[PDB]
Amino acid sequence: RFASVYAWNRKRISNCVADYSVLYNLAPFFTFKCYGVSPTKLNDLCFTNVYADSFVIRGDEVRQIAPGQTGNIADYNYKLPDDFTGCVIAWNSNKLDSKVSGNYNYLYRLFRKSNLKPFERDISTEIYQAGNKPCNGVAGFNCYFPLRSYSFRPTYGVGHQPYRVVVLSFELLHAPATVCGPKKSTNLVKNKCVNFNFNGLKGTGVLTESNKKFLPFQQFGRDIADTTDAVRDPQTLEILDITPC
Amino acid sequence: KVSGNYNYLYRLFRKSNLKPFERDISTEIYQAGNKPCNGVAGFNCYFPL
Amino acid sequence: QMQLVQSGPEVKKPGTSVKVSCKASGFTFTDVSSLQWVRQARGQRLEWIGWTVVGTGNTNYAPRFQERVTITTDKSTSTAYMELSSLRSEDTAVYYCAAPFCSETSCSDGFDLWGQGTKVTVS
Amino acid sequence: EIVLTQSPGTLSLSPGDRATLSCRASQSVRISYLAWYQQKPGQAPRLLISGSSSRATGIPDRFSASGSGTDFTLTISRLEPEDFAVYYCQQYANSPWTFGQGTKVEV
Amino acid sequence: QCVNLTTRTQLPPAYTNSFTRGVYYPDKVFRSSVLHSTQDLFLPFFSNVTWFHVIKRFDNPVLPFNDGVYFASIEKSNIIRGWIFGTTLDSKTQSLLIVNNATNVVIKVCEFQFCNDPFLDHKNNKSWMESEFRVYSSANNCTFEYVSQPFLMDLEGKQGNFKNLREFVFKNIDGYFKIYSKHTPILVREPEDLPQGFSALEPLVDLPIGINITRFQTLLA
Ligand SMILES: *[C@@H]1O[C@H](CO)[C@@H](O[C@@H]2O[C@H](CO)[C@@H](O)[C@H](O)[C@H]2NC(C)=O)[C@H](O)[C@H]1NC(C)=O
Ligand SMILES: *[C@@H]1O[C@H](CO)[C@@H](O)[C@H](O)[C@H]1NC(C)=O
Ligand SMILES: *[C@@H]1O[C@H](CO)[C@@H](O)[C@H](O)[C@H]1NC(C)=O
Repeated sequence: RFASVYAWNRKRISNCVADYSVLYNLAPFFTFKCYGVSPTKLNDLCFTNVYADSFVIRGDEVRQIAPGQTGNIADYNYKLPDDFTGCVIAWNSNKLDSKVSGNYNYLYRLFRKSNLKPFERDISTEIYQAGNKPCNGVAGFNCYFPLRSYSFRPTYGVGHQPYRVVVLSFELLHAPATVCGPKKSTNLVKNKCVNFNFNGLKGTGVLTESNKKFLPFQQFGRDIADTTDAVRDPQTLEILDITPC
Repeated sequence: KVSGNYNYLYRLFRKSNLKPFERDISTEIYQAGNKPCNGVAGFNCYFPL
Repeated sequence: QMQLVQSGPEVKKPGTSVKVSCKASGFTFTDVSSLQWVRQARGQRLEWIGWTVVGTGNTNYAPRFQERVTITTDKSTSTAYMELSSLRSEDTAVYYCAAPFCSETSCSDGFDLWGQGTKVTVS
Repeated sequence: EIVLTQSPGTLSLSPGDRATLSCRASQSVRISYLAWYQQKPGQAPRLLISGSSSRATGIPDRFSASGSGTDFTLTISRLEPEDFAVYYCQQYANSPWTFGQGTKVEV
Repeated sequence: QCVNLTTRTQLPPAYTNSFTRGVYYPDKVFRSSVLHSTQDLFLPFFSNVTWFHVIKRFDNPVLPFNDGVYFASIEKSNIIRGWIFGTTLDSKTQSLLIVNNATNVVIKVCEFQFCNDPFLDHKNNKSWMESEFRVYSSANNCTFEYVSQPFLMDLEGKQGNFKNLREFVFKNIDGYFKIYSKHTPILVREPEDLPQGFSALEPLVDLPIGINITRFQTLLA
């Protein structure tokens, strides 16, 4: 169940680890174009807040959600900002959304007095005053509903298949971040010279097994000269003293 | 160009960085995922231009 | 110019199906403009066959015009295919398709354009 | 299901004279959805006044629409030689139009 | 909802000394059998303290907050059920609220509509519940709400042989606020004051509210 294009539902996700590898294995996922960052480097950025919009659009107007574009359904119901950050995920769904008897569960607006700002959830069922004189009450001459409904049939080919599209836009370092991707954990070498990056500690020196008694939240190890001489290895409670050979 | 000049290109995908003043000229097919996407671009395989 | 083109007079027989097409040069059916059809006899009172909207798909017809007459709107060609069935001897008249110039900008509360129609006679 | 009454049915006036017509509808009263049309004998019809408040392109200044009640009045400044056609007044808000017999002006 | 209980039976102040309380770990990273000189903000040793009581008797006066403050209190049932921290506290600016009333800890940064004499514990005749859940009616815009899982808490009201003693202390650095709390059990010291001794502490919470706070008022019932 997804919301309509104009009545799009926004779900906010924060304070977790965002893994895109378990999401990239989707079968009908073909539409993918990211602008802010390279898609391969999505796992090494920390995000203040993440919200997603889910809505169903026709097969012909799939790319109308792309930033900087205009159209009948992309100018009156939902649109992306020109400086759109991130990228959307779209996949064809002609086995569930499409109905044999015709799917009429969504509405699209084609009539409007003016345009709407991108990232707007404001919509109404106000009639379109097409005629010069004011139109109120019931429909008369030049008085029509600004919105029209989908007409989805399985006999339709490309250009009419419904697409389930999720839009992943987010802020970039506007606050203490909440969502970060998975971080690289490249093995561990002991009793041998190695460069290390243990949670932001940079240096050189062989890593040896040590048995000092730390405390529940004691990570670093500081010596007399105020230099690191012990580190608590991430993903483990092990403590290793850093000394040359 | 008003109609659009699509003769100027740039790269976005490379396996690793490059030394100063280094060229690349040519563009091989890039495989991004573990599975070898031989042939043409698509799933986990793209055109780096 | 703002003109409407249509086929010439036609002669037919009862018990068949008639398809009438009229185009507009310099005018388009767009999304807001809605056209209508009238039948004009030999100096007799007009009758409203029906009006349809190309975009919204609104269908309205006269009470006696809901079983033998149909209007199908084509946006690509901006035309109104008029389908008539079980035609009788009272259909010998001139059919007109009329639409006002209302294309996303402005329009009045009346019908502006008027084609020459088709002089259709059924024996 | 609309009954339209137009008066006078026939006009016998000298050419170039001012003329007045009135009409009424048996359906619900609408003040902004009345239009006046003219159809030539053997030629395509042309609109005269749309909405009873303004004219269209090419409409002469003679045609003027007025009326506060159900009756709508159309005034013509002078009996222009090529304006001698048959008049019709039509509503828009009510049921599908049942066009009246038609008021035709002639010498 | 609240009731204008009033009837303030105020008593003259008494004296107290903060002997050696409130030494915490600035950054606990394995210094072993050494002497280290650090620079932070703390309680100056032997800092003076003004004393008041509540026993019938009930005092909930108003005291301004000023750039890092120690407060202390003695019970066995956590009778006091709230602490406001703001700058005007008249339903016009966001104010911090720390509650440890029944079972769980509550922190909220919102423009509360504080009652004149708010309470949460009044119920006939000696047993109490969480009646009058909210002492505020104004909530225009506030996001900093959290519900912290129970710490070592108290059950049932006990009078005599005091065994629970809570001290709070308030650090503020240009928006970065920090709260240090010691809820000390097993203290056999009934009559007068805080125990004399030493005990390592840990900052209960660091928090960037970034708001202006200069006043408060005690909420016990
Ligand atoms: C936080 O609020 C207090 C109000 O209690 C501000 O104190 C004011 O400081 C100005 C400085 O000139 C004085 O004129 C006012 O009289 C003070 N207010 C009161 C009630 O005495 C304080 O300045 C605020 N914090 C900041 C950083 O501005
Ligand atoms: C006390 O009374 C005043 C007015 O007399 C009222 O504004 C206030 O809300 C009351 N407070 C309580 C706690 O009932
Ligand atoms: C500190 O408190 C004592 C009483 O406890 C008082 O005599 C003294 O004046 C106070 N000093 C300051 C600086 O407030």
